[PDB]
Amino acid sequence: MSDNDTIVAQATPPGRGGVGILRISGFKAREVAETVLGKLPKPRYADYLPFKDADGSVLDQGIALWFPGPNSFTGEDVLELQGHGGPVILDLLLKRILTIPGLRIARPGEFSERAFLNDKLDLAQAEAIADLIDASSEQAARSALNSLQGAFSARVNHLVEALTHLRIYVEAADGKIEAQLNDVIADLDAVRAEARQGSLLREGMKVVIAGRPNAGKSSLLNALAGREAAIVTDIAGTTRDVLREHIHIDGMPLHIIDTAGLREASDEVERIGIERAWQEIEQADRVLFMVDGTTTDAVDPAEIWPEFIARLPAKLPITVVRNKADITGETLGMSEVNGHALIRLSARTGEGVDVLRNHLKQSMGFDTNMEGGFLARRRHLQALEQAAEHLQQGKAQLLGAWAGELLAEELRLAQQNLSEITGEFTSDDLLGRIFSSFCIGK
Amino acid sequence: MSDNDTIVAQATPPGRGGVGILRISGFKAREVAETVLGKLPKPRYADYLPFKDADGSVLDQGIALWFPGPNSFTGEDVLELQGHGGPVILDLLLKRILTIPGLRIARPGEFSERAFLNDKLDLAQAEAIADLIDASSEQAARSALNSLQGAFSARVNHLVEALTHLRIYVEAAIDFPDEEIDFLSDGKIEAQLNDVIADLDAVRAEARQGSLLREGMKVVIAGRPNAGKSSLLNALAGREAAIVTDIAGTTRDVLREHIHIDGMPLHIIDTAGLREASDEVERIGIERAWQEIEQADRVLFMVDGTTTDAVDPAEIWPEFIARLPAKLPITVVRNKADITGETLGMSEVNGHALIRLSARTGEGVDVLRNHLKQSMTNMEGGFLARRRHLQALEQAAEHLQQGKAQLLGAWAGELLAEELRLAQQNLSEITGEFTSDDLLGRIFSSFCIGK
Ligand SMILES: Nc1nc2c(ncn2[C@@H]2O[C@H](COP(=O)(O)OP(=O)(O)NP(=O)(O)O)[C@@H](O)[C@H]2O)c(=O)[nH]1
Ligand SMILES: Nc1nc2c(ncn2[C@@H]2O[C@H](COP(=O)(O)OP(=O)(O)NP(=O)(O)O)[C@@H](O)[C@H]2O)c(=O)[nH]1
Repeated sequence: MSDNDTIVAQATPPGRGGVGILRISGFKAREVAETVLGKLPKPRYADYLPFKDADGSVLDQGIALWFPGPNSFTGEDVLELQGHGGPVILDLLLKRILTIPGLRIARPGEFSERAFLNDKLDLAQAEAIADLIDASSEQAARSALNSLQGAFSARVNHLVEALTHLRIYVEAADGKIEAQLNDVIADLDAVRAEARQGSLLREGMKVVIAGRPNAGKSSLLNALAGREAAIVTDIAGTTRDVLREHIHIDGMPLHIIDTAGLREASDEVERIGIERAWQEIEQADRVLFMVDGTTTDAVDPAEIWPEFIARLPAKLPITVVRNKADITGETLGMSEVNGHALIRLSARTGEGVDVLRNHLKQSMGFDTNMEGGFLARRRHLQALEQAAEHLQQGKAQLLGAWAGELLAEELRLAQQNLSEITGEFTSDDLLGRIFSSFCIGK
Repeated sequence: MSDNDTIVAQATPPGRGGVGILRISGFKAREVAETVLGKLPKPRYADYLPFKDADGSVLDQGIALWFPGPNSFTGEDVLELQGHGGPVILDLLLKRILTIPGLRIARPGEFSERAFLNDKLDLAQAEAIADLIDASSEQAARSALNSLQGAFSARVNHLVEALTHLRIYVEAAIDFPDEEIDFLSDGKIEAQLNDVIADLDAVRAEARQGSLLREGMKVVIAGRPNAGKSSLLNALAGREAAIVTDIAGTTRDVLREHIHIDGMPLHIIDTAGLREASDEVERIGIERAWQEIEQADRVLFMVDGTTTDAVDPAEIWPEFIARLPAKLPITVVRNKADITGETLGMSEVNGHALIRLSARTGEGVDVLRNHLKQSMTNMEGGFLARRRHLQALEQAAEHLQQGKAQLLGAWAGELLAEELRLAQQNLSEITGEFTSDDLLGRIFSSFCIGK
């Protein structure tokens, strides 16, 4: 919002606790400090003093900190008033603070917003502030913090400076220059691949368990979860609603999706559930097939049920799992039929769940070989796509038409797209939309 | 566990926030100060420095305040660390802190005790302190029942039982070496020890895979079939979750969704409409929903406006009110107001919320959201609760290791019994208390010692 307008916001999560901290920043911070305290303590001093109400009655007691700019989180004069984790007194204090003219509850991201407006840090580091306050896995949290340290900004600045030097080479105008044009491409491709591996643990992937009713997909999902996830019984059509479960096999996220058994039933609800499952199959990154071993010995996908193979689009990895393999006595392990993985295991007994977990871990591109790395965003991937497209078009134009002006224009556009994440060229609308998603008071 | 113990705890409430506070009070305070920050900043100064680990990496960056006694909250060596309100990062930092020898996690409202008995806090509010401790302790006890609630609370049992059995066969032939019990005193004892160790790893590997905790406060929406439960859940979630139809008992399996409200997390629970079940699936789903109801935290009972104008929850369906736990807060959602036309808003009936809303269109949703946030949830939500279990089980494996190492030397059973007793004492913090008299009773019931 308005930079000149002083703002106040609650920092600590709502509820009750030992300390409820209020953060105020703006040009009215000193006047509000006098109004609520009647004095200005030494900056960066943990002073124990009471809080003063408008009528003069003691509002509360705590720790008051005064941080004159620019040696603060935002660079302006910021008052950090820590009291107690009492929401009622916090409400009264916030009302008193808002009473004074010139104060207003800043919109979410304003604390990051203004700090970004003063060029404290890279723009994408602002989003890096998020994705860490609310994570899902320990590995994801560590990667988000490492990114918050600011390595991605280093890589982006190096790439942009190399692109600027190449653009200069154009303006000023060897083979080594082409070798550099290609090795910068190689390093950018490697960093983009690592980023693709990044943000992969922000959601992991989607795996669809597909099979007929009276199969045990509900049971397999239940065993993977390790709790009582769903209802298991011999009644046909055991599950109708789409079931989603977020789990981590080993330091990695993933969403396992259950579905109703594929059969034609007069039930409208069952038909809707089948429709939902067929909708979700395409979105999923991977699909597994569960078929009873006793029902049919066929392992090729066509024999089991020729309809599903035809219906499912190609280019999607698929695996077949032989549930109830204990009754059949089949050797438990990993095999391949028609080029697709085939596992055997029994849900109720739990045998073969470990091999299923190992297959899920290994099949998806990931491993513990590389640590630290980086966590990226969809917008980052789109910007990388556009930059790579521009670079490829520029190189093709050079090779074929030898158009120096066209190559220079393509290189400049690619550099601008790459710097879009840095925010030098990004418009204010994108910054505002990104900052709005942040929680209030951040 | 003297009053001089240095304790580490979290001050900020659980959930999402921009700042997290960890406070340590005790003799080892300075030790922790040097262990985490690798130095001691200026006292009562807003120093700035990131948090480092043993490997040398950074776990968080924030503000550290060091307050030597007696001018502090508890009048002792107090350390305050402020960083980012991330549950995962907070858990990592707490795990880093706890590894130091002689440290332990604080009990419910221990800092109130420390700051009260040191005369650093006023004396008038004795009753207020008496309640502030009890409420936190009760909430902590209520938690940790979700920590040990799945397959994870299936190996530890095994473990403990195995240990008990071993102890029964190791202590007995130290107290009754005059009966005919054919004790296993031969070397095979160590063999029976090995499996116990091999069992513990399994437990330590059980919680490393599965669900993802998903801290928050539980809310349940329930009523009779076709009462708007699906519509209410879909509206609250903001995305389609369950099918919406007029068929009785459309949904048969419980559904769980997660939603944040201005930094306060909440978990919406959908269950099949309550009624008499003529099907195995329906009856089992009704039982599951009923069982989930008791463990819930907040409950919104469906009251269809079309069905009747009754407002009192007891009159609408007294049996559910009677079956409900007394402490369980209850709210009343008069569904289908848009058709009935009853004015939207917030009201009170016999002290319980009564809210008429239009679920089919979204009328009155903001009122329910306002009531939900205004309702409150102290601490001990999830991660910390399971940290206690992962710590108690942690400081038993080393005792078993050191006890087993003894057997390699002269076979002295007294030291083995001491180590096993210490290990079982540590394990008792998870399941329950196992006094010596219980071991004696099991020995009596297992053998024909008699007299
Ligand atoms: N012993 C054993 N039991 C199994 C095996 N596969 C499935 N079951 C049993 O199948 C029973 C019925 O579960 P059910 O509700 O049909 O699961 P479902 O997944 O809903 N069936 P469907 O996959 O067709 O949807 C469970 O109690 C489970 O123990 C197996 O390999 N071994
Ligand atoms: N006219 C009207 N209908 C409503 C309103 N709120 C909910 N409903 C109806 O309530 C019905 C509830 O049935 P359904 O969607 O199956 O969900 P449910 O309430 O969980 N029923 P069940 O327990 O049988 O699964 C919905 O189909 C919806 O049309 C409302 O405000 N007005």
